Amino acid sequence: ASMWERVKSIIKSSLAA
Amino acid sequence: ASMWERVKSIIKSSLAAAS
Amino acid sequence: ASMWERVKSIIKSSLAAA
Amino acid sequence: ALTRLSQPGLAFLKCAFAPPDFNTDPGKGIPDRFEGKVVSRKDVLNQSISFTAGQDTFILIAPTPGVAYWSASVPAGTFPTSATTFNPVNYPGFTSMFGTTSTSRSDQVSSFRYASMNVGIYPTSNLMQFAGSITVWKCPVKLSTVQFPVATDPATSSLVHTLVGLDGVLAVGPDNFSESFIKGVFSQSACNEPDFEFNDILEGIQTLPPANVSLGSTGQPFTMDSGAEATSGVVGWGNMDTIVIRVSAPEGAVNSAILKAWSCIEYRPNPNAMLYQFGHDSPPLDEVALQEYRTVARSLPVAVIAAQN
Amino acid sequence: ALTRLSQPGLAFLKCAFAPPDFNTDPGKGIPDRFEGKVVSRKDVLNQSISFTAGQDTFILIAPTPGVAYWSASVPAGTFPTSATTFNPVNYPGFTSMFGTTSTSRSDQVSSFRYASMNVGIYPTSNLMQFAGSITVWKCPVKLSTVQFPVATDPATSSLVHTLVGLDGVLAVGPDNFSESFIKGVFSQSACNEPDFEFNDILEGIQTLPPANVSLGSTGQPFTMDSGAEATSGVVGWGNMDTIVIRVSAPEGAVNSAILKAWSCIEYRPNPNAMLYQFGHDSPPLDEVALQEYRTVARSLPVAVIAAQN
Amino acid sequence: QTAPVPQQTRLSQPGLAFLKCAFAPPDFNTDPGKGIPDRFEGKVVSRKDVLNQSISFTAGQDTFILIAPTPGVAYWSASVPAGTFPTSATTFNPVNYPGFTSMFGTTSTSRSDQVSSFRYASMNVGIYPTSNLMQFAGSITVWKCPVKLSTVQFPVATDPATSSLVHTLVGLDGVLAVGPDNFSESFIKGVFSQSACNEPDFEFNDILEGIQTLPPANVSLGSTGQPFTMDSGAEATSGVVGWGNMDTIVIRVSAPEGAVNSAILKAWSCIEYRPNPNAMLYQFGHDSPPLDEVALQEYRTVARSLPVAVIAAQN
RNA sequence: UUCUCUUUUAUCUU
Ligand SMILES: [Ca+2]
Ligand SMILES: [Ca+2]
Ligand SMILES: [Ca+2]
Ligand SMILES: [Ca+2]
Ligand SMILES: [Cl-]
Repeated sequence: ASMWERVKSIIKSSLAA
Repeated sequence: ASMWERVKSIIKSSLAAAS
Repeated sequence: ASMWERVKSIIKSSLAAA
Repeated sequence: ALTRLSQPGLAFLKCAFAPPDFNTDPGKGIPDRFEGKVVSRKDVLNQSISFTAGQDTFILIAPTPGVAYWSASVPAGTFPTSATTFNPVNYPGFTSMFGTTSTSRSDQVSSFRYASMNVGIYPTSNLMQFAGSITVWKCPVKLSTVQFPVATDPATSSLVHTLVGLDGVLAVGPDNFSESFIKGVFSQSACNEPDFEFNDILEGIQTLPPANVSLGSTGQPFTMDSGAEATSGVVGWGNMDTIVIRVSAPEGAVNSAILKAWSCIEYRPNPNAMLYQFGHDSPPLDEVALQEYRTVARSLPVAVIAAQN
Repeated sequence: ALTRLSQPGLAFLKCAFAPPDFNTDPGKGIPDRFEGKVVSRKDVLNQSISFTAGQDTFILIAPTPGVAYWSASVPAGTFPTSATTFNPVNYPGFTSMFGTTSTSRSDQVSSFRYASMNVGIYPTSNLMQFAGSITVWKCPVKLSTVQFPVATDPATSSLVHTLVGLDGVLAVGPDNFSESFIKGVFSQSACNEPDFEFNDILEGIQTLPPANVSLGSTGQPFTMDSGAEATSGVVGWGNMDTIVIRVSAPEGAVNSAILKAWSCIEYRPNPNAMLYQFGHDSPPLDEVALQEYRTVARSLPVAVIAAQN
Repeated sequence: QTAPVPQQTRLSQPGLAFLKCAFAPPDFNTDPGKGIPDRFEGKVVSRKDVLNQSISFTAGQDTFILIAPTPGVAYWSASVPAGTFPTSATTFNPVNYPGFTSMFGTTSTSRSDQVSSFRYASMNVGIYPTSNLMQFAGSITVWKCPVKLSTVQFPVATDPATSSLVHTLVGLDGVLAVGPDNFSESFIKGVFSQSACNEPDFEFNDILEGIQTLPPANVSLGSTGQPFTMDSGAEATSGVVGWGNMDTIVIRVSAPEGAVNSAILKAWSCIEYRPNPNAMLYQFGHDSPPLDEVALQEYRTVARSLPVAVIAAQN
């Protein structure tokens, strides 16, 4: 339940395609 | 020469000209 | 001393960090 | 080759240069850095027009939202004078977006940015009656301001909107397309900026120069009158050059045609607008499309005939 | 990945999306083309606040420098009306930045540009007192102008600042966050432009509509009042969408909470200012960071529960 | 027991030219510049403005010169007692670049007759001392100011009561003190300095009509906030046609008592304008050069690398 | 967060 981590996720999710 | 065809020519001629 | 050479030195000094 | 463009990036380019070649929805947005919620407006006008003989009719397509073009006729062989006033014709549903009062333009949307701006003229007259020519060039018209003092009590300084570069309409630009009327014409305008900046919606503008302002206090060469605030008006000015068209109808010439207008615009919708319901994130960056756009534009002619379109 | 980003680029993305999560302001500038002299300032406001029962309190977070937010309360179940006026709540040291007179705003700095603009609400009420809801949406409010004639002697045409797209505050847009008050909330805003351009500091603005102007002639739905020029004022309008928040308090409910607001702003320091000695160069361009920003931004939800920020 | 709420490489020709016009124009036999290798590639006209001014400085005076992004005007000058800075009592008068009128008419409402908008590519300036070594005395000090052209909103008690809005310059207060980031050195050693785009990109600014003075006519300097005044003079000889996105260079020449400070001042400016089809300039038009990423970043990097200014022996 | 399946639009290519 963190904020920074939801940002670090949308960054490594779009950098995978 | 339609407008879309005059356009697709300049683009593909630009993609191949830059190569 | 020149000014164009001061710029050519900065262009090659940063284009060197690759 | 054209597979290096994102879906929207291609869509974008079609609305930009050839929207008559497609049935509908030519664009889904601008594949630039911006990806906030916007609305893709495909403005299209179909206006049947008859040109008065002996008159050199002048038409502007320039980036006033909702209003396709502005026209006015002047004695053959002459240009607009201080005595000339241009009157807007609007894309279907102007009021349905900008209200009916000069202070309710920002009700539906708050800002915008044009992507495309095309126009075509198709001759409808016969080959025995027609005569004349269609000349075309584009002017770098921007919307600025004029500062001058007024002797009121107390004495004060005013400041109002003034159009710079209108002076380019009083003469046929060196870079231009000119050909027989019957051959019609097609031409489009592009962003006159290194990028797609957003412009705000403008409230209260119905005439330029404004009401209570003397022309050429402005240093504008002629006047712009949108008319009744309840029918038309000036809601903004996009970063697009304006297309100038001169159709010179000689004496006894029967020149008529059908005019079409295209305009892809991204508006920023207000949540209180029903219009908002059709919002979608602007297309993400498509560096290729943005580079092609620039190249293609610089490549194309001022204009071309009807059939070539 | 996280390694392609330069220090400034990573830091930038942090001050922009998750500031509470740090013991210190990561922000060190905007990784864009511009590398001139600037001054990074992270404005943080902390404020114990208690809401009026039987009254819906509206809060705007909007890109006005020095001022955290603007509030106003209205009757429960209603929205702002022409009779409503929002009042500012400054960030610490407003005066030390923009003086105490409406004409000494640009004394320290000349222009600016926002990087981030966050906000959070942390309920402090016990489970036997809290009641109500928290609704949140964002409006594309831009600062434009309105032109209208005035019957003075001689007659003249005025022109003043107007807030466009303000009307969006009178309806909760389909895209929104809405949850029980007790669950609090967190939301951030981002650049509503394809690039980070600088905006000039505005002199003399204390009210909108300004003095001697009727709300009717501006189109704005309600009024903005910063109060005594000696304590607050409007120093400029950034390129960030405005965060709207409706907090509904039932009759007889005790809604207490803490309110926090972040703002990473980059200003152009004046050589004379005592600020200058703190400036540095804007961070160099970071393609990756600028792309992550756009993507992350459009990907994140309107707002989230106060529990996670 | 509370139910959740359901939510729903190398540089190009024009690119290298751009870097030369931008940082070193005295070092070339010709205007290297050919346009801005930025995204934009529309119709433009490249103009290389150059002014050569022979000048003597009032002794016991601190003469202040300003290289500002004002098309057609090289710089603005005014002198105050040595040891002091401009006051409300000061007014700067511009020195026009060659052919100001041939470009912007002779009416305060004729500025946009030739061109509609513009954007500065570079703005350089140099001072050369013609004074004999013994006679001269003093110093030259330079710093740059982020002067932007804004607006001011104030009410006016007329009948009926109204609210005014006029142009006002913000960032001028920075001239009333020597910026920490500065170049200071003996007058005789001369100086050379240049400015750069204070924006992440080269957007076009419009041409402004009717501006002759700032504060404008009928406006008290107290209303604007500006620290001093700007007077362009007769609308038929000069004026303010626009304000580019370039930081403004400030130069303070300190001439002590009995000091003979003579020199030459050159002003280099290359600007890209949008020509009006009707104008006689249109015939020299060419399209902005295509984007050149290399140049657009070398520019940014070089700019931040170069010192505030250097002595004239190294221009 | 994971694949199949039909979807069902939508362009690009002959
Ligand atoms: Ca004019
Ligand atoms: Ca309104
Ligand atoms: Ca821009
Ligand atoms: Ca001041
Ligand atoms: Cl507190």
